[PDB]
Amino acid sequence: NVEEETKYIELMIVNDHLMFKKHRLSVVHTNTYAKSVVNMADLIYKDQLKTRIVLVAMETWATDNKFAISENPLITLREFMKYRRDFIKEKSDAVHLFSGSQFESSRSGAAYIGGICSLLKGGGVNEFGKTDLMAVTLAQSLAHNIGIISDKRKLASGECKCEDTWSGCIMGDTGYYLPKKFTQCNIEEYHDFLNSGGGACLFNKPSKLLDPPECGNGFIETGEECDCGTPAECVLEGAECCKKCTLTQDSQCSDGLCCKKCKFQPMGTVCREAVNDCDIRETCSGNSSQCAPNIHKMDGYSCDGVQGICFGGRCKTRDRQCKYIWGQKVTASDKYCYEKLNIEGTEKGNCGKDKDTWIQCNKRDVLCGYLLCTNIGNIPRLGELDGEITSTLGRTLNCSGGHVKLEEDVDLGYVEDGTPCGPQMMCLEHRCLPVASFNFSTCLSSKEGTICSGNGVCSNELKCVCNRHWIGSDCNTYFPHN
Amino acid sequence: KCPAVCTCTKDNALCENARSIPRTVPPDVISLSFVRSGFTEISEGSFLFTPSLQLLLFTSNSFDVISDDAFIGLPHLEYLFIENNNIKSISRHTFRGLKSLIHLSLANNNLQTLPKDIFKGLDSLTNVDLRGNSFNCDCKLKWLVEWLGHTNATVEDIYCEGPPEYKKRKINSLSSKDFDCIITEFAKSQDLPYQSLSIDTFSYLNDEYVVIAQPFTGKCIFLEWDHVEKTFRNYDNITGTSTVVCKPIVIETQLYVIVAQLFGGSHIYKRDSFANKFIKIQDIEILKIRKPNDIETFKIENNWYFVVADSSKAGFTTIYKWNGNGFYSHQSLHAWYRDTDVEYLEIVRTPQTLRTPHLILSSSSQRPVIYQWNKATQLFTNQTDIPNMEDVYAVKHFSVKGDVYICLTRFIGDSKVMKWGGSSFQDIQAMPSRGSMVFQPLQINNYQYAILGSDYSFTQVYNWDAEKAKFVKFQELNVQAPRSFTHVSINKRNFLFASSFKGNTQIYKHV
Ligand SMILES: *[C@@H]1O[C@H](CO)[C@@H](O)[C@H](O)[C@H]1NC(C)=O
Ligand SMILES: *[C@@H]1O[C@H](CO)[C@@H](O)[C@H](O)[C@H]1NC(C)=O
Ligand SMILES: *[C@@H]1O[C@H](CO)[C@@H](O)[C@H](O)[C@H]1NC(C)=O
Ligand SMILES: *[C@@H]1O[C@H](CO)[C@@H](O)[C@H](O)[C@H]1NC(C)=O
Ligand SMILES: *[C@@H]1O[C@H](CO)[C@@H](O)[C@H](O)[C@H]1NC(C)=O
Ligand SMILES: [Ca+2]
Ligand SMILES: [Ca+2]
Ligand SMILES: [Ca+2]
Ligand SMILES: [Ca+2]
Repeated sequence: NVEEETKYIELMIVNDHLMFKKHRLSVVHTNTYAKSVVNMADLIYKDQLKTRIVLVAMETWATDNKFAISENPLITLREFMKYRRDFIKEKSDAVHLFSGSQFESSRSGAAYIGGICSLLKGGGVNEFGKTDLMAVTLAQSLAHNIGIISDKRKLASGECKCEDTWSGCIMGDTGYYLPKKFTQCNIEEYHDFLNSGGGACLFNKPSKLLDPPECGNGFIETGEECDCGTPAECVLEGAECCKKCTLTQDSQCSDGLCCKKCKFQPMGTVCREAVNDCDIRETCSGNSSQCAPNIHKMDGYSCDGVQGICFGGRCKTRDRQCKYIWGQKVTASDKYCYEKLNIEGTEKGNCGKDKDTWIQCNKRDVLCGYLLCTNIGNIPRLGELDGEITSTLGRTLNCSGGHVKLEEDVDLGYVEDGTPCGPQMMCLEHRCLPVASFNFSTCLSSKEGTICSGNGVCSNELKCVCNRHWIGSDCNTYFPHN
Repeated sequence: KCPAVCTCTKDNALCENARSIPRTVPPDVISLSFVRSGFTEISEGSFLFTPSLQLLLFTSNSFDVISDDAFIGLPHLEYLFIENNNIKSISRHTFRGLKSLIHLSLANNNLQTLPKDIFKGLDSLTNVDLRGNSFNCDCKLKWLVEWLGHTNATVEDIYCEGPPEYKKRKINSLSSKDFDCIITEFAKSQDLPYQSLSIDTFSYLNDEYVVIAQPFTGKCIFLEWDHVEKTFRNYDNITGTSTVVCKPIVIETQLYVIVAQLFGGSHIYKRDSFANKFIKIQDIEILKIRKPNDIETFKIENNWYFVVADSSKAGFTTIYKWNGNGFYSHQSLHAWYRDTDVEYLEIVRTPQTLRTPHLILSSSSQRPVIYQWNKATQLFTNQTDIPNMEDVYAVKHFSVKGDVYICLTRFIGDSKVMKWGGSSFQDIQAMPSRGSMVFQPLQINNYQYAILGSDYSFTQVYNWDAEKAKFVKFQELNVQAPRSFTHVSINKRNFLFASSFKGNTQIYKHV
């Protein structure tokens, strides 16, 4: 499935000016030092999350800083991602900043949750430290991106605990004695995130690294035709196929989901099933040993009936957002709860806060206001609770809400942008706007009123995925083939 | 016929680059010389095929061993010149059977010793040359001093090249009186079957106790001295889930223990003389102190304090003050820093003449900081960095000849020793740190020691050299991942406790 596959984090490292000064203005020292950090973070990820951290790109600010580094990591993070948006043009699953400075917060770094594969959220920031220490810093930073958050609800309840009494666990507060392991709860969160449609860009396996070719690395580099892994694990897959990084007499490939006993899997074979109604299944090309790059439906497709709309392969519903913040047992409130409280614009329901005063929601922009849930608890799964939890009461409906702050600017407890508020309408900055307001791109279509000639689905790469027996970039040509 | 490696006349043979002592030297030769030879050993009876030798010369060779009876079977040998060679070992009976020997030279071989009775039975000796060697003047050389005093043979003045207190001393001028044969060492007392992080000692009601922090179990293990069985028993225990430090404070005969924990928070315990137990009387808040790593105690003008280094960011290094009933916050230092260790110092600031209280903080990827005590505001200020030092783990101070020094510890790279000179610290020496976590100075019986721990290799013990004004290699210990070294003094008996992070904590005896 999607959790038994080996994942790959295509990572880019940016070294700021202070990091450059720490290694005595040396480019080669900065590179090897960062590679050490990445490699050790990789060895952590490889063992437990079944995921590789592969360095694919790097640059170092040798002259001076591109922007002002803040003692606040969250402030620094945002300015870095702005730099990433406007100045970084190399491709990566995530871009992380290595700062030579030291932050004035409780954490040694900061990173957006569920951020990977994104241009604005796909990154994190990490402060300087010893090689082993910064590796842990990168691990917990990439953890947030990869969807791993220390569920405070299960932590407080005792549902999830670190069994390591001494070294502790990665998502915990770091001291001199460094952690080495994720909790089982962290693993499930990671599995849930992938099953939720996240981490789509993580299934492309890198080939040529930034280092000299190494036979027995699990990567097909320059000169070598294949690379099974380690001689121990090569026995499982690739033993008969690959000998000293060279294809045998009767072999087209070595290992992979589309490789069967040193031979290619025929075209049309399912190698990765859709994890949800936002995803597109992947079939073997027949010409490659690896399964096709994990793609999904573009932003705009509906999910959970008409209750949700796909964004980055994930379904944005008020129901899921409530489960995301307060727990799986929590469900979204009835629409009647919104239709009454949000219009008031009180503390118990509103469309935002403007200078000590709440905004009274409009009657159309009611589904884009204060988030309302049922059977709520008293501790969010993530972030900090700012204030108290709102609880409002033929049927009588219990409307519950709450202000959860990840950032000083970002407030969970309001309807997330992109959440449906009606037929072909979504929420944007606490306002119910039509689909045209989001300026979604479109695939090629040779039939009016249909997506991909009504014979295909528009992928997130803006390409048409044709149904069975249909071909062409517009999926209009019919192709009969047993 | 003459061997190929040799040049021969009727009476003489000169051999060069010989790979072994040739057995084919013409048996009528009376003088034989070996120069720049290949062979490394001279075994017994090596010259029996040339029984009429009167003279033998060895020069510019390298020997592993010259064995017993190497020169046996040579009753006419009157001259034996062994000079300008490298010689690893000479044996007691090397010259046995050389009753006719008139002149023996062992000059310029850089010999460090000679075995007792090496010259026994050499009754014809008129001359012995011993110059140009490197004799160590210790107990093993005692026989030579006596021999020099009694021999009729002519022997030139020769000099000790060691030990340092004997260097350039004329050996001919030594007596049996002068041998320093006694000397100290850290001998292994016992190995306690458990792991430990920090070890502390104190005096309670005129008995000496030892506190051991057990990280993995949770225990603060108190040890007590048995004056009849001459060992350490298990006095009492203190439970705390993740203890890092167990610092004892004795205020007016009452014992207090600060227990730093990584989990559940830190607490303060008080020993009860009546109930014969430890009581938990105070709780340090978990939010101000989160990741403690070191506790130090000190006294400034009849006021008691202690400082807790917090290796976390949100947790600030905080000073507490004794106010008769308990300890309370006095001052926070180094906000947002990952402070690893604290050290209390009493140092003279130029041009003052009196020592004033100082604090030193070590933090990750940062320079050590020196705080100065301000009597007016009753808090430490005026911080200054220690230059030349990046990523220092811990600092510890000692005093010799009134001057104040410190020991700077690194994990990798090189540890440093510095002297205080009025305004700042100055470089004295440096030592390679192979996974070092400790560089603890200790003063035992007015001897200044310095123990540099190592996780990768052996723990090195240093001694202070008065002539060199520096630490020198002394004894080499073997402990798994040492975390601390503490000196325990009980009734003229000096013990050395060595904490082990993965192996067994070890107790040493100083004799
Ligand atoms: C692999 O794909 C290329 C097109 O990208 C095609 O030209 C080639 O023939 C294919 N190889 C095989 C063995 O089918
Ligand atoms: C869509 O609208 C936003 C503002 O509403 C604008 O910034 C963006 O450029 C538009 N997209 C396109 C493709 O024009
Ligand atoms: C050395 O002199 C002493 C005089 O006391 C004499 O008895 C002894 O025989 C002499 N021995 C040698 C080897 O010269
Ligand atoms: C203290 O020692 C006793 C026996 O010596 C042992 O049974 C007990 O578990 C120990 N407790 C702690 C906290 O060290
Ligand atoms: C130290 O404190 C004194 C207070 O008299 C002040 O004049 C001086 O500037 C301070 N120096 C530093 C480095 O803080
Ligand atoms: Ca990728
Ligand atoms: Ca390879
Ligand atoms: Ca897919
Ligand atoms: Ca200390």
